[PDB]
Order: sequence, then structure tokens, then C-alpha cells
Amino acid sequence: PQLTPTLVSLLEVIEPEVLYAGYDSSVPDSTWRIMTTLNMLGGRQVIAAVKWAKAIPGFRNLHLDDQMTLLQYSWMYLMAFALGWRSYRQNLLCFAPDLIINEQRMTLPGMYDQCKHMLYVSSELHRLQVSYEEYLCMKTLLLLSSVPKDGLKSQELFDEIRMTYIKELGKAIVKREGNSSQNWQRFYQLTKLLDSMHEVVENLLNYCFQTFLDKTMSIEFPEMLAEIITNQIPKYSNGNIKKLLFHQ
Amino acid sequence: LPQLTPTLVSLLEVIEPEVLYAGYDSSVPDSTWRIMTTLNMLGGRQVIAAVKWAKAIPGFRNLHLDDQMTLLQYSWMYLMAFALGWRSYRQANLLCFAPDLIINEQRMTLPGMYDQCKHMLYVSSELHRLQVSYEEYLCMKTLLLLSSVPKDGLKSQELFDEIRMTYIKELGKAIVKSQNWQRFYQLTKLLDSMHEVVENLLNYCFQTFLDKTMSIEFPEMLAEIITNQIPKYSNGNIKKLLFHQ
Amino acid sequence: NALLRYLLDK
Amino acid sequence: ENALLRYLLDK
Ligand SMILES: CCN(C[C@@](O)(CNC(=O)c1cnn(-c2ccc(F)cc2)c1N)C(F)(F)F)C(=O)c1c(Cl)cccc1Cl
Ligand SMILES: CCN(C[C@@](O)(CNC(=O)c1cnn(-c2ccc(F)cc2)c1N)C(F)(F)F)C(=O)c1c(Cl)cccc1Cl
Repeated sequence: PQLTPTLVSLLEVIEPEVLYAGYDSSVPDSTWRIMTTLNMLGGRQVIAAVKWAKAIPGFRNLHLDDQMTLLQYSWMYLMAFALGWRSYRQNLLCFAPDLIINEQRMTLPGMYDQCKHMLYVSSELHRLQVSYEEYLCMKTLLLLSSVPKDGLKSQELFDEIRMTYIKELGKAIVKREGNSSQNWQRFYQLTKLLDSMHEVVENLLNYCFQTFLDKTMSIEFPEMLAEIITNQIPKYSNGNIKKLLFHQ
Repeated sequence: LPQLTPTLVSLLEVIEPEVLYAGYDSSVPDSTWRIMTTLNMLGGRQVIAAVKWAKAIPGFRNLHLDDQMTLLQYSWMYLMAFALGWRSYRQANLLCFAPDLIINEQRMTLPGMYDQCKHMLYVSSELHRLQVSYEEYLCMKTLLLLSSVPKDGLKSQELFDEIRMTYIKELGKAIVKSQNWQRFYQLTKLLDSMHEVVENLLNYCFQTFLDKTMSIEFPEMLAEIITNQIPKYSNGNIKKLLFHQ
Repeated sequence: NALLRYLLDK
Repeated sequence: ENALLRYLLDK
């Protein structure tokens, strides 16, 4: 067998636990109440993602500012992709076992204009019937999907880690149970989806940001999350972001 | 670069079980009864966690299912004592069963407490005497899972032999991290000693289990493992693996 | 031994 | 400017 542990199997053990939103089914739903409950859970998922990123082989070995810049760039990529996966494995957005955006909730005021981006991720995963190991490798790549225009401090080591996971993904595709004549075609499809995550997140962020800035909405963001959001709004208009593409 | 090629020990870290609380009410007086009962409940939950741990150990799932059950059945208390030993080592002569259940001097002196706690204590002071590092610890704990087999053999006895040698080697790399061979003898001497430790631990545990005059609750998981075990000890169908003869 | 069996065979 | 993230990252 393989007493010699593969990278992807390590990605599997460090995968974060499922968190509950503590949402009270007994009080009637409101967009305002969901936005808030989701902000709270979200802040906690981001904290989880830090604990996750650090356990990813190679990541801790990057410069500390590198490590921060990448979580800063990618948190919503990871949130959106992990939700997509959860939802796929479940037609609903399964933010938490006790917070599923069902048909009724989907139709709440101002709700579909965000979830439909999440839904696309879920729908794409499902259409490509993406497997678990492919999902794991792909999520890691999403951590590494964006870098500063001017470059990272450990730009060299980053490139190695990222190429490493591109290969790890290739291995997952091949290892997948199907027909091998589709492998290069599948690798094309999967990175095509990774590529599409940029557009997705840009939308998710434009509606999460303006909601954060809306002085007339009174939605609570936890502190972990408010920091990142404030620190990002500048750069996201300063165009100092190189979004790495598999397909130009 | 060398990390992108992840080690066996590095995985052993990841899968290391979380710290559980005993949920022990600190504002009621103590009695040996209350502590034993709270430790049984905590322990049940520790064993269940050990199963999740074992199954994530590279190679373990590949053993025949019957073997896996046999090894957890033989070794749960090796794993309990060793993990507790480590916990305690990391912070005076107190058994740190849980952040909210630490067996202190007063507690130690409770009727019937020391007569078992000393064995846990012995594991703790050995780790401290040898200044065992965390990575030697990880490798050592995995070897305790594999420290005992049926006298007649396991069903996947060949694959067991492999896996076990793999982790003996893993321990060796941990040690290296010139007196390397001398340390290996010391650490494997500690491993061997764990048999006598657990032999005692189980007597005072089984005895408590069989005594009717002692209304004492064990959770089902444990009660099961305990009942299925008492005989095998009477029968001595258990081969204890020794690094040193 | 069913729960142990259950837990392992999961 | 993000002490929390820095804190969480640096062990
Ligand atoms: C304004 C509300 N919200 C922001 C946010 O709460 C959205 N949260 C998430 O996207 C989120 C929370 N948990 N998970 C999650 C679930 C499962 C999983 F496996 C991993 C992660 C998410 N993907 C915030 F701030 F956290 F991003 C919005 O984006 C928003 C919503 Cl939800 C509706 C309408 C408008 C907006 Cl801006
Ligand atoms: C009869 C009471 N007891 C049995 C037992 O409760 C002991 N529990 C443990 O040894 C135990 C519980 N949690 N951990 C633990 C703590 C930290 C950690 F990281 C890992 C594990 C243990 N090692 C049972 F059932 F679990 F075995 C006794 O052995 C006993 C006692 Cl405690 C006193 C007097 C007499 C006996 Cl028989």
C-alpha cells in the first residue's frame, strides 16, 4: 500500500469541521436576520480557514506577509467553493446544517442576487460531477489563485507550491474512477471552473462590500471579518491584484 | 520543498485527537465515586476518539477489519495512559485527565486514588525523565496501538508486521531530529514498560467493573470492550511484543 | 462488540 | 493592520 502519505490525503484530514449557524427556526425569517447570522458564521469559517491554510504543506513556509496576503485575497473564494461543495453534496445553499437557504428563503428580499453566484458554483461542481479529491486539490489552488501585481516576497516558493498542487490535481483526475481518455479534457474543464471563480467572487464581494458600507442597513459583521473587508476595499479598486488564470 | 513531500510523522500530528473536557462540577465536594464515574464517561469518549484516530493512521484501514478491532481492544488503555502521561508531563506531578479534571494532591489522597494514579504518574515522569519530544511521542503512541497481538496471530499478520516496522523506523527518524542508538534503546525500553503499567491499570479497572458493591457507571462502548476483554486476560491468549527481551 | 465494529467499519 | 489575522497566522 501507501504508508508513504500522499499530499491529497493530508488535504483530507485537515479539512475543517462543519459549523452550525445557531439560527432559530422558530422566529420568522428576514433578509436582515440571515445576512447577520451568516456574517457571524462566516467570520468563524474564515478563522477556520486560517487554521486550515497553515496546515497545508508549504504554506507555513512562505513569508508571513505572503501568508496574510493570500488569505486576504482568497477568503471568499474558499467560502464560496466550500459552500458549493457542501451544497452539491446535499438544489439548496447549505450554509450550515441548521441554515439552509431553501426555496422560501431564496425568495426573501435581496437574497437571490447573491446566492445565484453561490448556486452557480454548486451547479458547476454538480455538472462536472467533481469528486472529493479533485475538490480538495481545487480548494487549495483557490488559496493560491491570486497574488499582488508587484509579486509576493516568497514568489519563488509560491510558484513551486502552486505547481505542486496543479500536479496533485492532475493525479486526482487520473486516480478518479472513469475512463482515462477524458483526463486531459477533464483537467481542462476543472481549471476552467477554477478560472471562473474569479468572476463569481468579484460579484459576491461587490454585494458583500457595498452591504458593509451601507450606512443605512445596520448589519453586524464580526471583527475578524470587518478587518479583512476594510483592508480589501482599497486594493480591489486599486487593481494591484494579479488573478492567476489557467486559460488566457 | 521537503514539506511538499509530507512525512509520516507530520500526518500523525494532524490526526492527533482534540482535548476533551470532563464536565466535572467543581463546586460540589469530591469523592472517589464521583471522579471514577466522571473518568469513565470521559474515557468512553476518549476511546471513541481513538478509533477515529486509528482509522486515519496510514496502513490501519488496510488491516482486516477483525484485526483493527482486536488492536483497539488490546491497546485502548495503552493509548489512554500514554496520551494522559504526555498531557500530564506537559504540566508538577499532577494527572491532567482534562483541563477541568486534574488529579491534585488532595485528590490523589482520596480513598483508592493513588493505587492507580501512580501508574499514570510513572508514565508521566518517564516522559519527563527522557525529555521525550512531541514527534517521538507521536511515533511512540502509534507503536502502542501495535504493541499486542493474539498468540495465534492476526489475520493480516504480514501487513501488520510491515506497518509496525514502518513506525519503528519512523520513531528512529524522530530520534535523529550521536547518542541516537542509546536514545532508541531508552525510548523502546519505555514502550516495553507500558505493558506492566497497563497490566496494573486494567486490574484495578476490571476489578472495579466486576464489583457489585460499587455502584459505578461505565458508558456502553467501554463496558463492551471491558467485558470482551476480562476473559482473554485469564486465558493469556495475548502476545505482548517486546523491543528488548 | 457492535458499536466498535460500527465505528471501525464506517 | 490586521492584528487578528497576523495573530492567528503567527502560531
Ligand atoms: C451580507 C451577508 N453576506 C456576507 C457573508 O455573511 C456571507 N457568508 C458566506 O458566504 C458564508 C458563510 N458561511 N459560509 C460557508 C458555508 C459553508 C461552508 F462549507 C463554508 C463557508 C459562506 N460561504 C460573509 F460576510 F460571511 F461573507 C453576503 O455575502 C450576502 C448574503 Cl449571504 C446575502 C445577501 C447579500 C450578501 Cl452581501
Ligand atoms: C474506574 C475508573 N478508572 C477507569 C477509567 O475511567 C480511567 N480513565 C482513564 O484512564 C482516562 C480517562 N481519560 N483519559 C485520558 C485523559 C487524557 C488523554 F489525553 C487521554 C485519555 C484517561 N487516561 C477508564 F474507564 F477510562 F478506564 C480507573 O482506571 C480507576 C481510577 Cl481512575 C481510579 C481508581 C481505580 C480505577 Cl480502576
